[PDB]
Amino acid sequence: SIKVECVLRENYRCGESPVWEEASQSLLFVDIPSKIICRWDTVSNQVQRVAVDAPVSSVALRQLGGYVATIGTKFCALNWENQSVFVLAMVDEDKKNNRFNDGKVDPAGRYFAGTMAEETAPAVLERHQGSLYSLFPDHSVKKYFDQVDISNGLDWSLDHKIFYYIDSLSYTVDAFDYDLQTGQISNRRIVYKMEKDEQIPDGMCIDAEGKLWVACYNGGRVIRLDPETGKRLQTVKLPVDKTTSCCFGGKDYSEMYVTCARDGLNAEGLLRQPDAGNIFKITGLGVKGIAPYSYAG
Ligand SMILES: [Ca+2]
Repeated sequence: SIKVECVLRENYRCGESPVWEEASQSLLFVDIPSKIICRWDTVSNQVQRVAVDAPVSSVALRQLGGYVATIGTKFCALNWENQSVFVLAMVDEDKKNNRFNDGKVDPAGRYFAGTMAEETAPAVLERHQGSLYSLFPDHSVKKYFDQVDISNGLDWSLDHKIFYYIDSLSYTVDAFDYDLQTGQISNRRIVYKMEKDEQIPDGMCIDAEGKLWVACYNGGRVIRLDPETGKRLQTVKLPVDKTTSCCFGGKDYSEMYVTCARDGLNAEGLLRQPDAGNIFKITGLGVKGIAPYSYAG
């Protein structure tokens, strides 16, 4: 029996980048325009926040300790004890109004993250201004490809030979051959085409059977896809339309956490979606995900 439950009611403006930290039994995430990195201890049920000085679009675990995040167009390191945040590297220095969007750590500890032009409204922005980058463990930055509208959801196959990637405004999930030892990619192809009512593909995670779960922004749902066949396997709807991302968490990665937004909703929309901006948990899916990788620098 699938169960969808609103488990944290903090009314974020745009919750994003959920990441499960098993060591602390906490959910890490960001609220982008609110310029906070959040850590929700699911045991004490208490949320701690680190304020930052620009929109923060993603957060990831740092292997050596603490966290890393994408703030503005900067990869940054966070020490939680002192709330110290410092720049590791900067990208898009020749772009006037870009920011990072979604990011995630690859199986070799590289922090992949892509950028976008800054929006004036959801999906209203200068086109093709972003690029996909990765921050290597030695703190150097690799630039992969440009002409990205809105860099979004991403993950890697379990055999670590394929990289899955969403540019939201292409309305497709794409795949690349990916080399674990070097972090190179190539041979880009479409592996799923979004249907009209699935709206905008946003965040994404892989499950333990190699299927992809995609949060559908404006679509009020997550969908499960088979990248090998190009077919949707499952849909699970939520009572909020602006579902932004998803990850697996809890014991044995058997629960799914879903972030969502209230930004962009009109007065009627807010009333119809009282839990807009909150964190949801989905149980009873019948698959487990995998642990996130930690950044190795
Ligand atoms: Ca996103």
